[PDB]
Amino acid sequence: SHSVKIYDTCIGCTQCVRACPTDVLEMIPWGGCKAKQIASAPRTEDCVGCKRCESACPTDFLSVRVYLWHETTRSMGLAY
Amino acid sequence: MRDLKTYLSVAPVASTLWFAALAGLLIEINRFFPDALTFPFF
Amino acid sequence: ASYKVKLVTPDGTQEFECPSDVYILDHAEEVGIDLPYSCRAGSCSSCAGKVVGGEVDQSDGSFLDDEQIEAGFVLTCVAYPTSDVVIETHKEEDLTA
Amino acid sequence: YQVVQPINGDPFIGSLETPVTSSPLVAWYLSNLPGYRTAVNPLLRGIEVGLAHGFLLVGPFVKAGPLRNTEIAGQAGSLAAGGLVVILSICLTIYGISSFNEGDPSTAPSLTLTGRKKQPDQLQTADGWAKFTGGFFFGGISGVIWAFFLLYVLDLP
Amino acid sequence: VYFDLEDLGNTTGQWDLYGSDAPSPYNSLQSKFFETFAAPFTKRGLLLKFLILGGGSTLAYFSATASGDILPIKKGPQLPPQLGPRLG
Amino acid sequence: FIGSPTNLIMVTSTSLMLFAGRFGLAPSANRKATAGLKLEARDSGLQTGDPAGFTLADTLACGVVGHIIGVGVVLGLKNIG
Amino acid sequence: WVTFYWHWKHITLWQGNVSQFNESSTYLMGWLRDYLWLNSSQLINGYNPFGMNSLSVWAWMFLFGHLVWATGF
Amino acid sequence: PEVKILVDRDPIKTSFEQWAKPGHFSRTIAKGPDTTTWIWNLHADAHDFDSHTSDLEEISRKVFSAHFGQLSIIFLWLSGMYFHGARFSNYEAWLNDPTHIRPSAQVVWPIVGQEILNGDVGGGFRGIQITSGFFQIWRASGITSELQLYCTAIGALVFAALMLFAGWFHYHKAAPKLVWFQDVESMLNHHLAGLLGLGSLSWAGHQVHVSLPINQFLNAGVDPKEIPLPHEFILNRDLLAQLYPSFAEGATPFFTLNWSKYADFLTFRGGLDPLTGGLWLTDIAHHHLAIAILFLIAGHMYRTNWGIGHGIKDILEAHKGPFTGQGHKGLYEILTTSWHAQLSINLAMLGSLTIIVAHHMYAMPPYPYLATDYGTQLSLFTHHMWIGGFLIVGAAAHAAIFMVRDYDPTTRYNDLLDRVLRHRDAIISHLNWVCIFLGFHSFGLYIHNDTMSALGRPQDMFSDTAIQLQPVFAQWIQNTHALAPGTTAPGATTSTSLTWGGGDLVSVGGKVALLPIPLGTADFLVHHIHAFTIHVTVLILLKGVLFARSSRLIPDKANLGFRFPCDGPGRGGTCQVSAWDHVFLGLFWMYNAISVVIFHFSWKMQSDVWGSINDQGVVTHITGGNFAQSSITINGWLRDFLWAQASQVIQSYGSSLSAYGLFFLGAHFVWAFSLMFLFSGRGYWQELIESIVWAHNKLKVAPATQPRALSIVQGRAVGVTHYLLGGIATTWAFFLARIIAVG
Ligand code: CLA
Ligand code: CLA
Ligand code: CLA
Ligand code: CLA
Ligand SMILES: CC1=C(/C=C/C(C)=C/C=C\C(C)=C\C=C\C=C(C)\C=C\C=C(C)\C=C\C2=C(C)CCCC2(C)C)C(C)(C)CCC1
Ligand code: SF4
Ligand code: FES
Repeated sequence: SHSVKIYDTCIGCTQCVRACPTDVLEMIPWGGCKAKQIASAPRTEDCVGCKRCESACPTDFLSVRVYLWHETTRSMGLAY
Repeated sequence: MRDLKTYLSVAPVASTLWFAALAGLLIEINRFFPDALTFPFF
Repeated sequence: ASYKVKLVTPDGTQEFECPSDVYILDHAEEVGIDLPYSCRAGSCSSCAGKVVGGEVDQSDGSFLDDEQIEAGFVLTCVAYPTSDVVIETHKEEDLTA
Repeated sequence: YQVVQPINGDPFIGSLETPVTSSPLVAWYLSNLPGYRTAVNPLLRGIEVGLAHGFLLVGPFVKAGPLRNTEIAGQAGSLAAGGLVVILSICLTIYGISSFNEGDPSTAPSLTLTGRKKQPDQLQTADGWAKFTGGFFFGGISGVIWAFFLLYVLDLP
Repeated sequence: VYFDLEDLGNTTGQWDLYGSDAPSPYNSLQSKFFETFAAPFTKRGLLLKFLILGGGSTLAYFSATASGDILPIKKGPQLPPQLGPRLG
Repeated sequence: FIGSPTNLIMVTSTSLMLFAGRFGLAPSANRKATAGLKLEARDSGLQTGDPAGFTLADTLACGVVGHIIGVGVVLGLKNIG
Repeated sequence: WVTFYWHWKHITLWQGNVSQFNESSTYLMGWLRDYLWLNSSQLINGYNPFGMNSLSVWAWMFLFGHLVWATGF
Repeated sequence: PEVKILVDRDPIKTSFEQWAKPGHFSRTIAKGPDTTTWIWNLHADAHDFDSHTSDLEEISRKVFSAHFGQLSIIFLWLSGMYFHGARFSNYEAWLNDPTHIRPSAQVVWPIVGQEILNGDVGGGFRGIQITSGFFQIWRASGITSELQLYCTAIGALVFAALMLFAGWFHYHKAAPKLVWFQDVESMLNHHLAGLLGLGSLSWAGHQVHVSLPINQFLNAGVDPKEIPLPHEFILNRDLLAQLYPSFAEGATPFFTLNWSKYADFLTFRGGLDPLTGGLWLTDIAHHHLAIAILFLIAGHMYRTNWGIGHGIKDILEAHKGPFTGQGHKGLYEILTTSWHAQLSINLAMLGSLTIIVAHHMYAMPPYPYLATDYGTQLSLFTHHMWIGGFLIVGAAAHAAIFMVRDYDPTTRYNDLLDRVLRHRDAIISHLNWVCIFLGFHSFGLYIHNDTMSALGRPQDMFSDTAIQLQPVFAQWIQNTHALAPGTTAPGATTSTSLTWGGGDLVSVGGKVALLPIPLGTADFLVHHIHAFTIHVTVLILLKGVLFARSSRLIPDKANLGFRFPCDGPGRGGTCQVSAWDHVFLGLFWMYNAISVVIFHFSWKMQSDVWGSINDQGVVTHITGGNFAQSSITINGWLRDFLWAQASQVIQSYGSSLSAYGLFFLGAHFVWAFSLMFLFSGRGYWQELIESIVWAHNKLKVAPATQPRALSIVQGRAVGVTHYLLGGIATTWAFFLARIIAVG
C-alpha cells in the first residue's frame, strides 16, 4: 500500500479528490482556510499510485503527496 | 502592409534572411581570398 | 477602461468601478463585496459564475471544458471585464452539475 | 440464428462458446482423455500419458540427432529420449512438491457444466499427483523401450 | 440473473467443462497389472532423490566410457600442428 | 458493312436488350431489382413520355449493354468458328 | 576513445608503419577505414564456407557481442 | 436526394492580420507564449484540423484546399526536374549512346573546391550522375530535344500556379458544403471512370502516336535529330503506315469489329525486347487500352441521379450471416463521417500498392535501357519499398485516432467492430504466439547454422549441401509459369517475366538484363525471416489499435487522449500505454523489416542476376554467386555483404563519389545522436537547464520566454525521427556509392 499525505498549505480546492480513479481521497471540514475545507486520504489500501492527484494540486509546493510503498494485488492493478 | 512588415520580423523569417545574407558575405569573401590558413597582412 | 460591473449575489446586487486591465475578483476585493474563492490561479471552480450581458475576457483561463467559455460560466479571478458587465456569483455547483 | 454464445448463458465470464471449445465431437473427445477422466485412478491416467509420450518422443531424437547417419549409433539414440523423460519427470516432481500439500484438499472445481456437485478431482492432490507422476514416468521409459523394440524395417526407419 | 450469494462458485464460474466422472474404461486385469508394478515410484522425496542420483549415475558412466566413433573430442588430433605467425 | 455479317448479330443483340429494358424482365430506371429474382417500382423523378416509363437514361444503359454483349459474342464466335 | 587511440598507435608502431597513423589519424574516415575496417578481415574469416581456423572462437564471440548489445536497445 | 453542386460565397476573407498573430487556429496557442514549450506546440498541432474545431464542414474545407496546396508543390518539383533535364544535363548525348554515357542532371558551382563533385559522366559533360531514371522515362516518351523538356517545365510551372490559385479559391471564395463532400457514389463514379479510365485511355493514345513510332525509329538506328517530329506522324499518315501497315485502314476495323487487323501494334507477346531490355511497347499500349475499357465500365456501378446503379448502404446491409450477427450494417454512416477511417483504409492500400510496384518493376522492366542501368534499378526498388512501409504504418496511426476520437456505439453502432472488440484478447494471444513460433524457426536456423559452421560441422548445417529445405511450392509455381505460354495461355508467346524460366536470357551491351532466378534453401530461409518481421510489426500496430480505448490495466484510456506520455508510475508503471507510443514502436520494426528486404534483394540480384556476358556466352556475375552458400549464416552477411561492399564508399575520398563518403559518416553521426534522446528523460534536462539559466541571470542576459526541456512525447518523437534518418541515410550512401562504382 502506498502512502498519501496532506499538508496544511492546502487551500481546499477539491481538485485532487475529483481526479482520483480509485476513490482514495475525501473532503473534511476545517478552519484554517477560506474554504473551511481540507483533503484527507482515508482509503489508501486501494491506491494505485498514479499521482493523478498531484498533477491537479495548484499550491507551490504541493499539498498532497504520494509516496510509493509496498506492493499488493490492488496496488498493482491486476485483474487476474 | 503593416501586418506584412510585422510578419517579416517573426523569428523564422528574420533568421532566414539574416543567415542568407551572412552566407552570401562569407561565400564572396572566400571567392576573393581563397585557401586562407593564416593572416598574411600584419 | 474602467467599466461598471454588476454582480447578482445572495447578498444582493452591487456595483463597483474598475479598469479593464484587472481581474474581477481583486476589484470586488477593493470596494468590499465578499465573493467565494479558493485558488486565485484559474485551476478550480470556486470562483465560478455566469453572465447576464456583455462578455468577459477569458484569455488566461484554463482547466475549463472546451465549452464552459461558450455557454456562460466564467472564473472571476482570471477574467478581464471588457464591457459594462452584469454577472453572477456563487455559481460553482450549477457549473459543477 | 448465431453460433457463438456466452459461456453457459453468463455473459460476464471472461470466455465464450464456439464450435471450437463447446462442440459435441470436441466435448466427447476431450472428455474421454486421461486428463479429463475425473473419476479414474491417477496412476492409470498417468500410465496412458507416459506411454504415449515416450513412444512419440522416440522418433525425433533418432531421425535428427548428431549421429543420425552413423548407425553403429543411429538407432540407439533412444538414450536421449530416455533422458528427456527422466528430466521432465523430475520437473513434474518438483512442480507437484511446490504446488500442493497432503493435508489440504484438491483445488479442482467441484461444480459441473450444469450446476451439480462433483467430488473434487484427486489428480490435483499431493498424493495423487505423486501417483500420477510415477505412472507417467513408468510409462515414459517403457514406451521409449517399446518404440526402440520395433527396429524392424517398415516404411521409414 | 447470474448472481447468487449462497452459491458463489456458480456466480464466479467454477465449472469443469470437459471432465467426465464416468467409470474406468480400463478393465481391471490391465489396471491390476499397472497399479501393482508401478507403485514403488510414487513417493515424492523417493522419486526425486532416485531420479537425480540415477540420472547423474548414467551420465557420469556414459561420459567416462564413450568411444571414439562418438565424440571427436575423444579421438584426439590426427595431424601435425602448424606454427603461429612467429611462434609455434 | 451493312448486309448480313456483324450487322445481323449486333442489331439483334442490342434490339433484344432494348426490348427487355423497355418492358419488365430487366432492371431499369423505374425498376429496382432486389437480388436478381424480382423487381420493385420506383419513380426516379426524371420525366419521360413513353407509356411504360422508359427514360432516356434507361435507353442509354440498355443500349450500352446490348453493345457490350454483342461485341463479346461476335468476337467469340469469330474466334472459334 | 582512449583505448582506440592506444591500440591504433601501437599497432602501427609494431609494424614499422608509423607514418600510416600519422597521416590517417587526422580525419574520421581515416579511423573508420584504416583502423576498424582494415583490421577486421582475419577475425571475420575465422569461419567461412571453406572451413574454420583457430580464430573461429573469436569470430563467434564478435557476433555474440553484437547480439547482446542490440538486445539492450 | 439528388446530386448537385453546393457552395458558399466568401466564407473567410483574405488578410494578413492573422499572419502576425501566431497560433490563431487554437485558442490556447493564440494567448501567446510564457515558456518555449509554446513554440513546439504551435508546430505540432498545425494540421490537426479536427482538433482546432468541432464542425465537420470546416474540417473538410480545410482538407480540400490543403490538398490543392500539396498538388501545387508537386507540380513545382516536376517543373524543376524538367528544367534541369533541359538546362544542366547531358541528355542528348546519352540519347545518342545510352549504354556508355552515365545520365547526369545537376552541376555544382566552383566555390570551395567542391567542383570535384562534377565528375566525368561521359559525353563532354561533368556533373552528378542521377539515379531517378528520368532519361529512361523521357526516351520511352519520345522526347528527343531539349526544347520539349523546356516546354514541359513551363507547362508544369503554369499548372503549379493554377493549383495554388484553386487552393485559395475553394477556401476563401467558393467553399463547398458538407453535403457536397459526403456524396461518395458520384465521387467513386468519377474517379473510376473519369480519372483512371480517361487517363489511361489518353495515355494509350499518346503511346500509339508518339512513343511507338519514335521508339521504332530510334531502335532502327536513326540519328535522334533526323527523326521526324511527333506531330508529323499525325499530319502525314503514310509515315505511320510505313511502320505499321494497319494504320492504312484507320479505324475502319475498330467499327467493322475486325480488331484482328490491328495485331500490327496491339500484341500479346510477353517477355522483353532483346534490343533495349524492356517490355514491348506494342504490349504496353494494348495493356492500357484494356485497362481503360475496364475502368470506364467499372465507373458505372453506383447510383447517383437516375435510379440505375448500386446503393452502397444496400450492398453493405445485404451481407450478414450466422457467424457475424448483423455485420456491415452501420459502416456507411461511419465511413462518411470520419476522415480518419478513410485515411487509414487509403494509407493501407496505397502502401501495399507501392510495395507491389517495387516488385513488378524489377521483375518486368517497363522502360527501355533501364534493366542494364543497375544503379537506377536498385534506387527505384529501395525508394518504393521505404515509401510503402511508411504509408502502411501511418494507416495504423489513423485507425487508432479513429478509435480514440470517433468510435461511438451510442449514435453509430456497427456489429463487426463490436465483436472484434469483444474478442481482442484471443486475437492478440494467437498473433503473439505465431510471432514467437515464427521467430524461433527462422532466426533460430541461422543461429544453428553459425554454430555448426564454427564448430567444424558443416554436414550438420541447413543448406543445399547438407540438410535441404527446398521451397517446393515456389519452384512448382514458377515451373507452372514457365509452361504457361502455349498451354494455359495459348495466346502468349513468351511468359510474363524472364525470372520464371524456360532457359531464356536477355543481354544488352554485354550486360545481363534478365534470366531465370533460382530458388534454393537460402531463399526459403530469407522468406521465413520476412514473414517473421511482418508478423511482429502487425502485432505491435494491431495491439495499439485494438486497445486504444481501454484495458484491464487502465480501464478509461480513451479519456487520456491519443497521445499522452503515461498514466503515472503506479500500477507497476504505465509508460507508453497510448496508441501513439505503439505507432512509435512500430516504426522501428518497420525499419527492421524493410531494411532486411532491401538487403536480401541487393545481394541476390548481384549474386545470381546482374553481371556481364561474353560473346561466347559465359555470364560473370558482379559478386561471384556466393548468395547460395554464404547467406545461410550471419557471419556470411557480416563478411561477404557489409564488409566487402562498403569498400566503394570508404574509398571515395578524392573522387567524384566523395559526397557519399561524407554522407556515410554524417548519417552514422545522426543515428548515434538520436540514442541520446531515446535513452534519457526530461527530468535530468530540466534540472541542468536550471543551472544554465542561473548563469544567464547573473549577467542580466536571461530570456523572458522561460526555457524548458522538451516534452516526454516530443523526446520520443525527436528520437525516432533522428534514428530513422540516420539509418536510412547510411544505407542510401552505401548503396549508391557501391552500385555506381562497379559497372
Ligand atoms: C554445459 C555442458 C554441456 C554438456 C556437457 C553437453 C553435452 C552434450 N550436448 Mg549440449 N547444450 C548445452 C550444454 C552442454 N551440452 C547448452 C547450454 C545448450 C543450449 C544451447 C546445449 C544444447 C544442445 C543441443 C541442441 C544438443 C546438445 C547435444 C549434446 C550431446 C552431443 C554429443 C553427443 O552426441 O552425445 C551422445 C548422444 C547422446 C544421446 C547422449 C545422451 C546423454 C544421456 C544418455 C542422457 C541420459 C539423461 C539422464 C537420464 C539424466 C539427464 C541429466 C541428469 C544427469 C540430470 C552431448 C552429450 C546434442 C544431442 O546429442 O542431443 C541429445 C544436441 O542435439 N546440446
Ligand atoms: C537483437 C535485439 C533484439 C532481439 C533479439 C529481440 C527479440 C524479440 N523481440 Mg524485440 N526489440 C528490439 C530488439 C530485439 N528484440 C529493439 C531495439 C526494440 C525497440 C524498438 C524492440 C522492440 C520490440 C517490441 C515492441 C516487441 C519485440 C518483440 C520481440 C520478441 C519477438 C518474439 C520472437 O521472435 O521470439 C523468438 C526469440 C528470438 C528470435 C530471440 C533469439 C532466439 C535465440 C537464438 C534462441 C536461443 C535459446 C538459447 C539456447 C537459450 C538457452 C541459453 C541458456 C544459457 C539459458 C523477441 C524475443 C515482440 C514480442 O514480444 O513478440 C511477442 C514485441 O512486440 N521487440
Ligand atoms: C472526371 C472528374 C474528376 C476528376 C478527373 C477528378 C480528379 C481528381 N480529384 Mg476529384 N471529384 C470529382 C471529380 C473528379 N475528380 C467529383 C465529381 C467529386 C465530388 C463531387 C470529387 C471530389 C474530390 C475530392 C474531395 C478530392 C478530389 C481530389 C482529386 C484529385 C485526386 C488526387 C490525384 O490523383 O491527383 C492527380 C493529379 C492530376 C491528374 C493533375 C491534373 C489535374 C487536373 C487538371 C484535375 C482537373 C479535374 C477537375 C474535376 C477539373 C474541374 C475544375 C473545373 C471546374 C475548372 C484529382 C486530380 C482530391 C483533391 O482535390 O486534390 C486537390 C480530393 O481531395 N476530388
Ligand atoms: C496522406 C498522409 C498523411 C496525412 C494527410 C496525415 C495527417 C495528419 N497526421 Mg499523420 N501519418 C502519416 C501520414 C499522414 N498524416 C504517416 C505515413 C505516418 C507514419 C509515420 C503518420 C503518423 C502520424 C502520427 C504519429 C501522428 C500523425 C498526426 C497527424 C495529424 C497532424 C499532423 C501534424 O500537423 O503534425 C505536424 C507536422 C510536423 C511537425 C512535421 C514533422 C517533420 C518530420 C518529423 C521531419 C521529417 C524529416 C524530413 C522528411 C527530412 C529531413 C529534413 C531535414 C534534414 C531538414 C494530421 C491530421 C498526429 C495526430 O495527432 O493526429 C491527430 C500524430 O501524432 N500522423
Ligand atoms: C421512340 C421511337 C420508337 C422507338 C425507337 C428505339 C427502339 C430506339 C432505340 C435505340 C438505340 C438507337 C440505341 C442505341 C444504342 C447504343 C449505345 C447506347 C451504345 C454504345 C457504345 C459504347 C459506349 C461502347 C463502348 C465500348 C465498350 C463498352 C467495350 C468495347 C469498346 C467499346 C468502345 C466498343 C418507335 C419506333 C417505337 C416509335 C417512334 C420513335
Ligand atoms: S513520468 Fe516517465 S518514467 Fe514516470 S511513469 Fe511517466 S513515462 Fe514512466
Ligand atoms: S479561486 Fe478557484 S478560480 Fe479563482
